[PDB]
Amino acid sequence: MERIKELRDLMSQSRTREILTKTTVDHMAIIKKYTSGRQEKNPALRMKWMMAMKYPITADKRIMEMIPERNEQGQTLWSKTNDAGSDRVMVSPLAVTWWNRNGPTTSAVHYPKIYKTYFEKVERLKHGTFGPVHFRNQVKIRRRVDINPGHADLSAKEAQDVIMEVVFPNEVGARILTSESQLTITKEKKEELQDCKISPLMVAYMLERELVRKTRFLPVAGGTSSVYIEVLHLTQGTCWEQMYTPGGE
Amino acid sequence: QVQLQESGGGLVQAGDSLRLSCAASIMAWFRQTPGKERELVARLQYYRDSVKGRFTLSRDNAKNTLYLQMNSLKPEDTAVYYCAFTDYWGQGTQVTV
Amino acid sequence: MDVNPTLLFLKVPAQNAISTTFPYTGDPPYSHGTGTGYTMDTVNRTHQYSEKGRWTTNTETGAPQLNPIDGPLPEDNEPSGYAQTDCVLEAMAFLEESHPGIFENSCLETMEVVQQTRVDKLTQGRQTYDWTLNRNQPAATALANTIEVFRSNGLTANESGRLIDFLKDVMESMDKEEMEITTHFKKKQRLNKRSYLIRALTLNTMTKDAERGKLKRRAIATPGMQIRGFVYFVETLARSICEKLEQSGLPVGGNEKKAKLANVVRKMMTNSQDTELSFTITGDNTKWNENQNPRMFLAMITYITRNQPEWFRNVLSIAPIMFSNKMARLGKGYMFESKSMKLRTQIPAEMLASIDLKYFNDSTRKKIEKIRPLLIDGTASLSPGMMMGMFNMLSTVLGVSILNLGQKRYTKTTYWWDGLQSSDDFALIVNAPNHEGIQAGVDRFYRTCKLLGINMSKKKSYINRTGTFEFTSFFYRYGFVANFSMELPSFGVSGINESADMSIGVTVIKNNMINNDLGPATAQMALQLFIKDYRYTYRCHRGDTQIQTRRSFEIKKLWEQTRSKAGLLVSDGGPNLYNIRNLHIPEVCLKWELMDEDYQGRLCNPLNPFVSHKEIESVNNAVMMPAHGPAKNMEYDAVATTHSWIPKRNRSILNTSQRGILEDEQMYQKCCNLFEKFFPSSSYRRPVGISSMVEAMVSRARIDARIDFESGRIKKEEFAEIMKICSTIEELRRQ
Amino acid sequence: MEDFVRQCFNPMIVELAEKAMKEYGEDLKIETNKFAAICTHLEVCFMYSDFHFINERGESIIVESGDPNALLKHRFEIIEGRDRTMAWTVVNSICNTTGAEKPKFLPDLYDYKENRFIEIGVTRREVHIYYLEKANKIKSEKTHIHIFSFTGEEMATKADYTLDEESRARIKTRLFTIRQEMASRGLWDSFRQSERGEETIEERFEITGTMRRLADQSLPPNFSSLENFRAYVDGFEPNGYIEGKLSQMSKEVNARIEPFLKTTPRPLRLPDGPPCSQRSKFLLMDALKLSIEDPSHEGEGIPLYDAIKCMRTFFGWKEPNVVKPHEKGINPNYLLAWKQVLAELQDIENEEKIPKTKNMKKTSQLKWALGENMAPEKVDFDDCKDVSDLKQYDSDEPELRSLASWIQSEFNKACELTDSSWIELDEIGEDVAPIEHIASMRRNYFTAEVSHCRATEYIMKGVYINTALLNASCAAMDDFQLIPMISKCRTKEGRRKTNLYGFIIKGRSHLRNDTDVVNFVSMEFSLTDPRLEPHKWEKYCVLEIGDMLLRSAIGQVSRPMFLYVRTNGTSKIKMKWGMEMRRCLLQSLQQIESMIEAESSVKEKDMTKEFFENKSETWPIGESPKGVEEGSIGKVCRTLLAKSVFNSLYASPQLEGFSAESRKLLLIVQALRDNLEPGTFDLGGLYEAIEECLINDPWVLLNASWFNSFLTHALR
RNA sequence: GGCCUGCU
RNA sequence: AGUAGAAACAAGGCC
Repeated sequence: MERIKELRDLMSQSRTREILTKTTVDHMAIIKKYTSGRQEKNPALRMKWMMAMKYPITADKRIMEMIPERNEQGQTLWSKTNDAGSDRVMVSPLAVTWWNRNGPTTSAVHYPKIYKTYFEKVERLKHGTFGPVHFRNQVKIRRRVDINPGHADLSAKEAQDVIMEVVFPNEVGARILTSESQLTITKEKKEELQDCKISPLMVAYMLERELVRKTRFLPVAGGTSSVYIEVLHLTQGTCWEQMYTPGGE
Repeated sequence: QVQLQESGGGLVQAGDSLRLSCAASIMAWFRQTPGKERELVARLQYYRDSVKGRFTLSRDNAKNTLYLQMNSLKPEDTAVYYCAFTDYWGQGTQVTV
Repeated sequence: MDVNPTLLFLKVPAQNAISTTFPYTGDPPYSHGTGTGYTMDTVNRTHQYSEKGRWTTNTETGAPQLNPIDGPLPEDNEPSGYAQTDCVLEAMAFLEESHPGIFENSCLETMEVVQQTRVDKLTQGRQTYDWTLNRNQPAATALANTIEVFRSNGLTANESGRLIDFLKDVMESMDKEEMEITTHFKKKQRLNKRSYLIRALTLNTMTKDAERGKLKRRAIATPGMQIRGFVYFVETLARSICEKLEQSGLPVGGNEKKAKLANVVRKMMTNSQDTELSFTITGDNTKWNENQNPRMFLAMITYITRNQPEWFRNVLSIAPIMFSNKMARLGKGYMFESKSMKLRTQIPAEMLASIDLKYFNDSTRKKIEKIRPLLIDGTASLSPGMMMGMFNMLSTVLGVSILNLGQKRYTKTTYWWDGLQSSDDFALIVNAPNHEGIQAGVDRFYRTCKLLGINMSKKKSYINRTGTFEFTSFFYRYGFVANFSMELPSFGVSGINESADMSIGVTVIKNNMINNDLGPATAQMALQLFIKDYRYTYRCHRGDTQIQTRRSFEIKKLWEQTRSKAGLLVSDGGPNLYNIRNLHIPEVCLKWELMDEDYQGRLCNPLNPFVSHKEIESVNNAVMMPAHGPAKNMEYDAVATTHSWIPKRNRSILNTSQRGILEDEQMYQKCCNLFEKFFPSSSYRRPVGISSMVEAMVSRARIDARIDFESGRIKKEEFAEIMKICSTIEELRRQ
Repeated sequence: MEDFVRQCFNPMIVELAEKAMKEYGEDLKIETNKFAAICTHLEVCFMYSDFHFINERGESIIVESGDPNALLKHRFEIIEGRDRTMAWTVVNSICNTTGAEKPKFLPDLYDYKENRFIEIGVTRREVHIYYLEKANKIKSEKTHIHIFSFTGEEMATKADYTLDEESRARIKTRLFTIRQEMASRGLWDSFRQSERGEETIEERFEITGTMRRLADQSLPPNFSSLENFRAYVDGFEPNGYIEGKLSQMSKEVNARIEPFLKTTPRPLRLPDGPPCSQRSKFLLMDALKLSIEDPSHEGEGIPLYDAIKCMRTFFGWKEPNVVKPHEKGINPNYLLAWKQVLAELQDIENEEKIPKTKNMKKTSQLKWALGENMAPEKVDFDDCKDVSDLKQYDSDEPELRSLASWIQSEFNKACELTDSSWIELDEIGEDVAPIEHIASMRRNYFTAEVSHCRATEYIMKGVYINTALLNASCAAMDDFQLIPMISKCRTKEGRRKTNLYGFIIKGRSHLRNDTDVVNFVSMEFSLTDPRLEPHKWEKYCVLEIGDMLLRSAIGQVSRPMFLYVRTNGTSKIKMKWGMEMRRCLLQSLQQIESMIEAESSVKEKDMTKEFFENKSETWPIGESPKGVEEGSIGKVCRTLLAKSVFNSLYASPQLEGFSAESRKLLLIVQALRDNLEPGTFDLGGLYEAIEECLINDPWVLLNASWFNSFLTHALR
């Protein structure tokens, strides 16, 4: 109901009507990236400079109807002045902390299921067992190794169709996945995330990260396993070796 | 080319009846007078309001022939009556009430 | 006793303590005003290194151009751009012979990419010179403006959605009598053929800031949008070629560079017997970009693309053809001050052609006098050579050809050489039975380099025995030695957001521990200092302290409200649980089991009004410009929390005549959000097609209402309401 | 033939078919019979779908015209007439909502009763072959297929015909209308067989017009056209052309190697001129501290109250008077500013609660001291052209200045120990791995070594001052603000303490660019008389403000106590980089830990404890008139920390240039000392490159002097 | 005096 | 004055 209604409201005004009519689907990306905002050259300097202002961050308009304009002593939490090239409003950082102490609460039980990679890292490290540190010269030789320890033996494009069919089943188009490994992955990640309401985009991004294999060139000495490379900073050094066995093994 | 032959018409009394037919070697009847325009009679059943209940259009599909029954004719129905189909028209016949 | 750190080198070798010689703890030099002086100096220097060439006047642009190719051979060691066509063609032929099938294959993959590439690939670029407004703007904005102008002028082949079609339209625009542009102060202005040619062939010049390692500032250039597609295709070909060359090091990272350097030094020295001596030259090329003539790149590519479809050759040749006629905008201008009347003034650079020379000092006066003959419509012709490393990969190809030309099969002498080339820098390992052989080999290498328009900087180069050398701030001494002073500037808060900054800092510490041999205790100290700076920057202190800030009240009440305070994030005033073992874990997941369910739910709430995600590309990618290197992007692990807000924008557009761009931004974003709600996959996979917005949106409204009734909330009343509302918007689009 | 589609069919269908024509990219002028055939297919699709509605039952309601109501459901909903992307969108949506099977090709319609697809195709050939043809094209299909053909016959599997027969009579009447209308037209010479499935195209990228002429002007000097040059390139083969030009090229083009021996390198020449002055934003060696011995932590507390309490701890105030003038400014303004600061400090002391941040009055005194309303007003060139004085901004090499001995002593005392701990580090996760324990022990050793160091005190001073200045500039852009220089330490006894060096008055700070300058005036207490090294205080104004009595065995000194007052400035970049001075600790201690690890790779054991306690090994860390002096590892730590701190304090382009061009020569000298037969092509050029970076910066000149001393001691 | 902006 | 260094800041524009 609503969606077509703001569609009609947009088409009511002449300029947006022209934009909707003359613009083709292919140009979607271009106009979406059409912005006057330059990409910052020195982000640290301005982040240290903007945070000294009042209302340094930006938030959706809806914040004006969930968080009061001021806190107990009267420190303002949000302003009604919109951003430069968006309908979002500039708000103070307190509106963040406020949201974490009296804002609406939900059931975050499914975030562990979504962010599978990070929670698997945490579980692997929690059950790890350290050993003695041995001091001897390490011959670090540079090798190509896979960093992602949960890659399902799929490439970027190869798993992209799987991700769409898992999250966006209707926009798949011609592709119907042939490999049965992809079939089982789709089934599992479909039944697992059937009602998760985090965001389609973040779900797709994390599925891409988990399933897609990624490789990088690093100086290693021993190890060479996927689980042993994520902790390469902790097990191998310039003149010391720290024996380690992740919780998985 | 497919063409239509009107039959029927002639001079007829006020309150009297006529039978028109149209043979074809959606289908219709139409009429026209001096002083006005090409005037809608009937389609096949759909009619114009001025003509309802008085005139009954019907067809045969077997011998390719449509029929207009006109009952309770009035002076204002004096016209040339034409048939047509869906693009083509007949030559028309004159009905004088 | 007087303390002197440098004396420490008397006991510790120079490379083992080279980090001490990198003052990367202070503010790097910045430029303050116009870069016009540097642009003029660079143009004059590029034109006078090729003075002995031949002059001509282009019949299209009417600008004077200098061709030094096949010019007189140099008779001095000064920089020279007199490259010889036959010599470079022979070098490329030998490169092909030593690597058969390189050019044909690379051309095949490049042909595939060119004929399947899309227009949107041009949006994935940093600032570009929009000619519609004569100023630098984001790549997407400039592309959109150029497409709009083309469509308004009648060039609508780009509607096919293909980059090749966009380039076809671009070339067709060159043969138009009169184009039309828009200006706000809206006014429609007409550009004739020559003016549009110069606007499409021109470059925008700026001054490079944050450049560490030299006393003087330099100038850099940014091209337009008409020429970026050809550049993209040419660089794709060059990258595909260099990926097949082990002597190149430009298309790889740092660790790969080190590995290849070690391999080449071991190969050269190990194969050398006791009788052969080995010497390493740590060479830098003076005026690398100013001495590379685009015509020679045209020759190299046309030799590479031999026996290929003529359309491929044409599309790959268009780029150097435009660079050979490239023009450069002088710059921002010049600012004058009058102390007697106590005022200041800013004259644009376009007045340099006619403005009197009474206001300029002797140096600038002479520079303007020398560059004036080349001024055409406020821009100077820069045919002789490249401006700033636009063809990095082709230059690397030429250098690799030079390196391979001494494989001992072409030297025809006892001496021989090899090494690694990365544009403007090289390491050359030369072996020969005696010092005379080494001298002859280096002399011939230098001479051959001078025949290709490449000069070796004698002041910044030195030769020693193999085993010790330098390459792009990587010091090799019987094995590469860590520096850690190049990455020091990256140890602070990045400046993206709270969660992003935390993750980026911990990940940078981890990486520099893995690669740059950062010590454990040093890493712990870095973690402590980073946490301190992070808390002091975001006003998020431990919460149990009495440090009054603008955010210390809400943080303190959250602290007193929470029961398990060990689960609070550092952003919310909680303790830091990070350590050397936890540097690869996001903060949210490390504290997940310690958070109270109420705070956990409030933090990671999808309905939060702060989190905003635009595209799959910008989810967890942060662009950090590294010190002493080109802009780079990093993947940082982070969980989407309420702290993932995006900061405020500039907001200074409101005082400029270009104020309508914000309204267009808002309307485009509203339409894009509506489309995304209609097409959820709009962000992850960019939609493709040739239909218009409203068609897809209305038709999908039809179908989705239908099916969501066939099972879902909709009802007949609502379904029919949607159907007739779709009809209403249909008839509205009719009129 | 196109005249037929001009005449008969309605607009809607003709433009739908035209967009379907554009879909796959073939042109309509070459073959139009496909257009007519597929538009008739689309027409039968409509005429079969429309006029067919359903209500809550099955048994479709058929109405010749949809009446106004919610009962406008369509019996058959069309697939084709849409783009491929949307056709597959509808296919997938139907499959996911109907739970049916996804076909591999494009259907034409969907129906509810039987909950499935219809692929309508009316071909010229008779049905009973085309049906099974398209059937074997589609794999294992449950979608029912139904086709007509011009003769008037119908067929389907299951003997199934899904709706009314009068509609099918409609279809075949339409069909024979088409047929015996082409009869009037006469198209069957090709109508039955006009499409054979042609798909081929050649990509054409032709250079022509102006862009061709440009190609003719981008060739070597003796070429006339791109065609000729490409022909020459294709016909070119290597025939020893590099050798010919190498032989013909002049022999003066050479890269002769000049041997580098012990007697080759000469000392770097230093510039001569007036002595070098002080550039720091605060006093480093001559600072004085007023303290309270409070238990508050670094950030804990309120600045103004702490400053006032510290200042009340000192007795002996005198009416201030000029001792050493600025020599270029108006010292009475500095005097009046100091008295104003004192008066307003008392004014705060009187009132109820000390404000967290105070704003000062904008008197003419600080208007001059902060440089207010001195920027020339910006105007247009067309209005100021006849002014003779109008010229460029002064752009020349900075003034030349010779090194002085004060920077050496300042660095010497910047590496000395202190009676306080100036670093209070944060918390870290409790160490769980043995390597973490080793790291923590190492870190504790270095903290014990460097905390009691003047370099750490300077780090904290700079960080706090720059943080406060940046925050005040960003918050109070317009109005002058008072900020007391505060630094909190911990005594040997363990009691925490605060220290007040002085005050900073920040001025207007409307900073837009990263290079825009915010001016402030800094006042700092000290005891060092400025009458002994005046050249070091060229830009300072120094007053006499009191007398101090520090307990000494010589009765009690009762020394004078002066106030160094000056006008200084910074910028956003400088403030940001000065507030990250803590990474000097990193740099230094990373270097020391690299030393320790490198040495411990030799002996298979951690070597930190004996390095820090036994102090047997020592490194050359300075030279005394007797000779080179070596110190323990802790002294090396402090020396490197001081070097990094001074790099961060006296940063400048000169420093970067000298560092690079002297690291080059250092590497060459190291190669010489390693017996690696180093050689150079132009050493004079390198020397000139190094010597051009030494202009007036005290730090870079001191570094150059150190480099000369290192060369003198090396090369032996 | 009143109001706008701080990478456009 | 001061910062800074091959050109700039020491507020800008709009009424």
